[PDB]
Parts: sequence; structure tokens; C-alpha cells
Amino acid sequence: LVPGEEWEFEVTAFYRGRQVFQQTISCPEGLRLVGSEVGDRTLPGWPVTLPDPGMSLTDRGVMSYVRHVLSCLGGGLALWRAGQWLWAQRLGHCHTYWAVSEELLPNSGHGPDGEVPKDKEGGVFDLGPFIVDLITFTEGSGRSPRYALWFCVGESWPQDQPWTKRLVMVKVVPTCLRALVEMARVGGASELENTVDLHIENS
Amino acid sequence: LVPGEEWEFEVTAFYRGRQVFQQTISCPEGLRLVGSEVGDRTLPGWPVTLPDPGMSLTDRGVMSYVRHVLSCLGGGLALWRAGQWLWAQRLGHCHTYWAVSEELLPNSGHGPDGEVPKDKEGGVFDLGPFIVDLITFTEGSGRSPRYALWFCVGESWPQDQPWTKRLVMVKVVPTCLRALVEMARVGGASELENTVDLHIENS
Amino acid sequence: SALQDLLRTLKSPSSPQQQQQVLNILKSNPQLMAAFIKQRTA
Amino acid sequence: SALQDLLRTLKSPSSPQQQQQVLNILKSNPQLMAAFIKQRTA
Repeated sequence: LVPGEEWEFEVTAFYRGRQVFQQTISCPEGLRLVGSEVGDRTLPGWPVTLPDPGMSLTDRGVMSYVRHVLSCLGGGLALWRAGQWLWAQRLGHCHTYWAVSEELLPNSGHGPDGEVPKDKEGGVFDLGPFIVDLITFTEGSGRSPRYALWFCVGESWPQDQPWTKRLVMVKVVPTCLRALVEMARVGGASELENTVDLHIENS
Repeated sequence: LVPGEEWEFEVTAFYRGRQVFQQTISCPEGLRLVGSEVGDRTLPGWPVTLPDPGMSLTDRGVMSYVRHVLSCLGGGLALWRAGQWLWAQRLGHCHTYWAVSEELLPNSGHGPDGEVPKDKEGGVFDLGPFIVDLITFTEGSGRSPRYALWFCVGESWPQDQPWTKRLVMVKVVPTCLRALVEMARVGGASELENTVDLHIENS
Repeated sequence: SALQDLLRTLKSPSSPQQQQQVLNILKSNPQLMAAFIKQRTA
Repeated sequence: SALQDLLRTLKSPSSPQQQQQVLNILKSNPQLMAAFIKQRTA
């Protein structure tokens, strides 16, 4: 637990689809998404406190349920890198489902990639397939590799309803992965589909 | 003509899902969403110039196509208020489809409400049903009234396909309507569905 | 003057234009005004 | 220097951490480095 496996993360939280928090954090111990006081620093991982919904929202009903979910985070959602994998573990009472997706839309309904385990850690991202897909993306394919981890907290994965209906959604992006894919775009790679049909008058 | 009858609009533009522009504008003549120079003020309406995609994108393919539909905007997308209605008109060569929906998501696939007419102007929002729905929202219907106008420019309205696939998406919000719904929220109205099932350990 | 009272319940910042436009909708829709008042008194 | 060349081709600003992490992935994946080199030439 000392070499070059520290990944910087951009953490963006959405209460009811609205962005209420964003921070870019690089920590060798990884992160712990929590929702309260951090007097429990007996736990490893940089504690990222999700904001009280009173700071941003006016909907009282949403405010109540978000506050309750944040309350039950306890030890929080843990995220760290070890080897070629990203590891997540649910330390509190909030069930947490995850998916590797686009940077802007967690998307549905191809379903959640899985549920973050509690009793033990679980791999939620393999760097291997990313790099393979990245290389092929640079070779003229239209498929850009996905590096954005989305987390639905305290509710089931938004499999049919819009993700904006979920009380607490969190996107985590390994900034180094983002930069790699950007280097590909600058290199000449494009995500534009050949199925693009412009609706423009020609007379 | 009476001061206060015209509406202040928050205009937010999205290239390929990414927000690239946001500006709040209030003027009696309304708005014209254009994508180029304004040396031709022969047309009424404040010209809102949509930014060149080179300022914020790196995908060359997307940048090229976005530039094309922007350049073909011509006179632009006109939007103003007259009476109890919001009126829109397509003055250029870009087919433009619209829908009234949620603030944070244009949503799919319930299809576009219609296409913005070219020869004559067309009504795209009615203050009537809004107020009626706002009142019942105040009375605890749980259903918040829509006031966000989304415009898809240059392409078919994104049904089933995610709206982030579209080259040019524009959101327009009458800020005075946003404020009204907020007044209802502060008053104690909530949009929270009674079907919310919290996935939290209870044993 | 319930006009001014309703306005002050706005958390978010607003422009003079926005305020006047909110005001005009309110003062031209009494049934909406009563709804807001009833919300505070029910 | 070849790696340093790839870093320069980055529009967005970046922390020393981010940049180092990118370099680590490059040093660990020579086939990825080749992918980028082949992209800018042929």
C-alpha cells in the first residue's frame, strides 16, 4: 500500500438529478463518500462529506429523504485502486448500486453492473478492457471507452425511470482516465456515429 | 407592451450533452438563437449567439458537425411572449423540434410536442395550463408543472436515443415560472413520489 | 401586500425584471394568489 | 520525451497528480504508447 496506485477522482453528487457537490481529490488511501461529521477518522480513505440538501434544494420532501439517506451512510461508500482494478465497498446501511457509463448520463435500462458488496470489497472497474478499447478507439472506431462510475445510493438502480428521480446519485471519474481519452480525441478519434442524419433544408 | 409582460429567459446550450453556454436575458422583443455574426439586425429579437464548439470540445468530428448546424441557423430560432402564449419560429434552414418538460432532462421517448414552424409563428407554451397545474401542485397533487422548453436543432427529436447524442440541444427557461414553482416548494409542495422505496438496512 | 410577502419567500437570487414578471402573474391571477395564501394557512 | 510530448497534447489543465498517473499508465502500457504514436503519423 505505497506505490503508484493513487488515482485522483472527480466526485460529483446529484440530489434529485441536480448537481450539489463537486470536488477533485487525489488520495493514496482512496475515498469514502460520507454524509456527516468525520470524528470517525479511525477508518482509512479520505472522507468526502456530501452536503446537506438544505444548501441547494427547496423541496421539503426531497430534503427529508436525502437527509435520511446521508444519515445512514455511516462509514460510507469506499473507493480505491489496487492493481488493475477499482475497488468499492459499502460500509454503512445504504445499499449502493453501481455502473460504468458515460460521463453525462448513467443511462438505462441496460441495468446496474452490480451492487457494491459490504462484507468484502468488490471490483467495479478493470483498467485492462479500458486500455484495449482505448487503443481501438484511437484506431478509428467510434466506441469511446467508459471510465465514469455512477453510484445510486439508498435506492434501486434507475432502470426505467429517469435517474433524476433518484434521491442520491454520485459520479466518480478517475481524472487520469478522462485525460487519456481526451488525448485520443485530440489525436483524431471521434465518437460521432455514422448514423447521424442532419435535418437541414437544402432549398 | 406593459412592463413585466415580457419574460426573462435562461438560455442553456448543450453540444453533445455538454453544457457550453448559459445566459439569462430579459427583453421585450424576445430571443433569437443564432450561431454567427450580428451585422444583420434587420430582424427583431435579441440575438443570442451560440458559442463555437472549439472553445469547449476536443472531438473534431462533433466540432465539425456542430459548426455546420450552427452556421445554418440563419435568422435563428425566435422565441417571445404574446398574450398568454409563448411563440416560436424557425427562421433558418435547421429543422427544430421542441418539447416542454423537466428542467434537468428533455426526456424520451414520449416524442416531441411538435416542430417549430417556419412560414408562420407557432405557440409552444401556454401559461393557462401551467397556472392550473401549479395550483393543484400547491394543493398536494405531487405533480409539478413543466415550464422548461427544450429545442433539438438540426436533428430529429431524440426518442429512445439519449439526448446527449444530439449535436445541439438548447434549454430555455422563463425564470419567472421557475420562481413560481419554487414558491410552491417553499410553501410546502413536494414532487416526491409515494413509490419511493429506500434500500437501507433495517435488520 | 401579500404580493411583497410572497416575493420574500424566494431563496434564489432574482433580477428586477424577474420580480416584476412574477408580480404581474400574481396580481393578474388571484386564484393563484389564494392558493399560495391557503398553502401558508392550511 | 515521447511521453512528455503526449502530455503537452492536453487542452485541459491538470494537477501534478493527474499528470503523474497518466504517465504511470503510459510507462506500464507500451502498446498504448504505440497506439498514440501511430495515431499522429500514419
